[PDB]
Amino acid sequence: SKGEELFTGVVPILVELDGDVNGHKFSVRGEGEGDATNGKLTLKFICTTGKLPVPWPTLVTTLVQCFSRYPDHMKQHDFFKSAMPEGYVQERTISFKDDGTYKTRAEVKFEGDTLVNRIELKGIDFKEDGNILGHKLEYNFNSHNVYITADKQKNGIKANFKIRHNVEDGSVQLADHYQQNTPIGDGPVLLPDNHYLSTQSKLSKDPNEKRDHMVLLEFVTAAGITLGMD
Amino acid sequence: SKGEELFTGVVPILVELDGDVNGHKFSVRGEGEGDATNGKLTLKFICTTGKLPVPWPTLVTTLVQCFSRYPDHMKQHDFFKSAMPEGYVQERTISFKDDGTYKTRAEVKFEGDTLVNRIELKGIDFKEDGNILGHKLEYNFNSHNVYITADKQKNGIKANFKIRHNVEDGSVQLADHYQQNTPIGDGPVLLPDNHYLSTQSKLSKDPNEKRDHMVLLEFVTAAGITLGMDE
Repeated sequence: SKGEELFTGVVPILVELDGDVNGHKFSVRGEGEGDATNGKLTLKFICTTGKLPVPWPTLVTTLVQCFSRYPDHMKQHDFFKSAMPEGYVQERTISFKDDGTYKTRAEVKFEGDTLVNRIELKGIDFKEDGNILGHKLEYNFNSHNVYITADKQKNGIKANFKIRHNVEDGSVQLADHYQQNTPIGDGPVLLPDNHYLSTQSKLSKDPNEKRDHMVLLEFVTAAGITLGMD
Repeated sequence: SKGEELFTGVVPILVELDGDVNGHKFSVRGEGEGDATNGKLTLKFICTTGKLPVPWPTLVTTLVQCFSRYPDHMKQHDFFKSAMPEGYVQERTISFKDDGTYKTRAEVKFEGDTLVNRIELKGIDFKEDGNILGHKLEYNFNSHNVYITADKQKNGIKANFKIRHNVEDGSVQLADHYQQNTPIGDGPVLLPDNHYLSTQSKLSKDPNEKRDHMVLLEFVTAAGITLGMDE
């Protein structure tokens, strides 16, 4: 298509969101650039009314699928770029389990040289105790909290946490871990008070490696214990 | 309690795993280095007996929490470094829902200068049609598929997908997404055969930005259609 030719290079992006969640009105502005040749987006978003009343992760999918990399044998299936530069409307209903709902209406157009995503958002029926208005969602997507407790009868520690592996069909494969650590030597060990480990893992592959392999990068920090009149 | 002193610098890591899942024996070796000062690990793992009979993401938790960064006011709660260099035994039971069960016994200790994680794993009761032995697990944790289908009545598409936001207490906040796109223009558009966009996002913060903000990095690739008959 001809609209495809507008994404041959790097295209500046402007996002403008105006939202209203349970009466709390807010606005977001974002700026950055997209590179459909590699399917890469870089964006910075700013709340321009003060503090966001909902967590940032719940707004990621609302804040430009025309920057997807379509492999060559699929270029004829790229609805998104084919609609440019006049653009497309994008409507969504986002239903949070046991909580409120976002309704979403964006226009994704070209304004001059710039790809613009201009959104209205309306969230209703959110629970003030819930995970959204109560601000309980982790910020990085892959952050798992591993809650550690001491077990003085065993001279060690215990933990139990859930990993929910993404399944290729959009399903999830739950993995329920029960952990038990005990010292190998008979010297003294620090048994802890209740805290947790915030863990992040990034998996990747080395394309120059013939063997079945995993390249893993991990960031782990302990949390859950604050200062107490120090 | 003098064990934290062994983790002040960068420490070479050796990981060795002997496994048996539904009678398939395998072995993994892992090499790399850990930096407890920053809570950082970089490791490369190689299946040394051919192909791995399970998805790599199911082995990650099995394959060294003594490299976590304990803030200064908590160093008194660091069991893992405290048990060093004799080390600790780590036993787990991993229960895959509607599927089998891993049991793991590892010994994490210092052999010479190197921190060695030495595991024995046993998995029983796995379904051959299941997500594990059937290798249906995404490799990257933040990879989501946005499933796309044509809606020719409105001259556009329609998409559907789920996002599972992690909650601080360890549960998950599910978000069902129902998407509809139509063109603004009057010109002609491509209507697609069913496919999906494979989407990944990384979120971060500018420490020097005083306003409430989000810095976002995204990688999206259409997939789910294959080359036809040709060469």
